Amino acid sequence: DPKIVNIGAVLSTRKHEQMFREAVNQANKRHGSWKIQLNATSVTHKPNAIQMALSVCEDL
Amino acid sequence: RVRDGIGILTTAASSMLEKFSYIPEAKASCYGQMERPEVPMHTLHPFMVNVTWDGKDLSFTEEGYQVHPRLVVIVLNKDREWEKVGKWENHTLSLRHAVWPRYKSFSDCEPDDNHLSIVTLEEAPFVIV
Amino acid sequence: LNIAVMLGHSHDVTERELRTLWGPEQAAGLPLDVNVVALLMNRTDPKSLITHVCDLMSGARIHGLVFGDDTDQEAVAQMLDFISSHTFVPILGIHGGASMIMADKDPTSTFFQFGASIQQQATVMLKIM
Repeated sequence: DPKIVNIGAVLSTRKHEQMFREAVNQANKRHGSWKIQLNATSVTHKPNAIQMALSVCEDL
Repeated sequence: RVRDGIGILTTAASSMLEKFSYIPEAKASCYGQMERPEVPMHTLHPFMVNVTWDGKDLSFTEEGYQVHPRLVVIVLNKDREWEKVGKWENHTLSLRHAVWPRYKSFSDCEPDDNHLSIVTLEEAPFVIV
Repeated sequence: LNIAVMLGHSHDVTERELRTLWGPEQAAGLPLDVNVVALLMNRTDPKSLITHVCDLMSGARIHGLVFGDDTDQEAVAQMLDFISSHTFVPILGIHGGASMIMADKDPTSTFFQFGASIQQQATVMLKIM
């Protein structure tokens, strides 16, 4: 458990958000929980091009 | 280099203004709202090629680099330092050694014992230059 | 015609006015508004770079920027194109990281390096051969 990896993501719609979360949970339901515990965070899209780079940097 | 670049930009702006008196306005705000194409024509992109500056003939290609780079070939010296030999101005190598000096490859290497500096004299039937 | 120059902060990290004093009596003619708004650089990060460029852009109607980075982070060059991708402000780099060539750029942007392509280097190699 002390090791905790932090896979991010950038999806399209908020609903797919939920899907993503459930998916990663399966990746822990089958593989183990000692040196692992993948933790999933994400963000949603923006239209201001440079705002994409700024947001991805600052958040992810 | 800095002075040359500023001169390039100034000359391009002057040529663009001389083509027609319509100065290009800077963008509103990168941090602001979205952007849409609104340039009536390419402001100064076509005004970048075919530009001279007091002999320097920098002529950036369509790919996007200089067509007359200042390239100089260098060779490691006998004291582990980079030397300099030969420029490249228009098209010529303009090499700075008529005969390549046989350089010591290493401090621990076999001696050069297979090179003989032969000599001759110009005669009629023996050697013809 | 107000432009900006970002220095290397390493070799000539002094006398910003000295750079600002280019061509004092007459640089190239100074048609309308030839003035330098050059700033200083430091350890470069994509967040810091984007922040500084966006902040400067919402300034005194900036024009073509000359870049003079001293460090070699390689990918920095690509990032520069990205800015010229989404803000129609021409930009060119001369020294350092924004010197190695990148090849095919986006046809809807302007960014010109000052290095040597692969083909030119190969040609000079074969010539020296």
